[PDB]
Amino acid sequence: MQIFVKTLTGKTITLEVEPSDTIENVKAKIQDKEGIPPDQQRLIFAGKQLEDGRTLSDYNIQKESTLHLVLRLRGG
Amino acid sequence: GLPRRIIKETQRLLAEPVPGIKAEPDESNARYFHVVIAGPQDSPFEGGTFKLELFLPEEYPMAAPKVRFMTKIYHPNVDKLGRICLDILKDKWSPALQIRTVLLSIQALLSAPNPDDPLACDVAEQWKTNEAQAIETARAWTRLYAMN
Repeated sequence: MQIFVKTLTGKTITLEVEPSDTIENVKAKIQDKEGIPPDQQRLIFAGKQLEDGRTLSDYNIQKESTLHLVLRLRGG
Repeated sequence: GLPRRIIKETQRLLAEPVPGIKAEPDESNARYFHVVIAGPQDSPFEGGTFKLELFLPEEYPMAAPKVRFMTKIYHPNVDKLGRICLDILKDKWSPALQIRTVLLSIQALLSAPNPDDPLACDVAEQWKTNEAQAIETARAWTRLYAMN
């Protein structure tokens, strides 16, 4: 499948993945292509925090969906 | 002298919005912006139309934008009169950051509270005493104050 990211400071990037991939894997892919370490990232889907060892499936994420991102330290 | 970076923040959120979030500028002031967070799916606050108001200071975008939570809400990180206790509104601000990420990180605050660093400590001790109770109480306060 492919899905997207569109929140940072004037950039889009894209994500090519399967429906049972974990969010800890998705984070690794964002560190692989925007450099941000996996503990700093928090990803959000429709006013919702994406928990690290859950999946696309567990949030019901699908083809062409758009995530956004906030950065911290504690938490996942 | 009116700074451009101010109206930009509006012209962007009009061109390109954040799902769960509706907002409005003011004809009277480009430094003051009006916002409703549609409450989160499968939350104690699900159904709430939480209003808030936002200010862009003379330092912006070298330092933070301030925000007041104008609908009543019962939660670990909000002071007795609507002051939103979130660090991002203070700490390590930069020009990379937008009125876009501020509204997304408060959408996050509704969707995911922190009871490990609270400021409403009576609510944190409710959430440690029984989560489901804190859930009922947050729902009872949503239905009484937030549904308009």
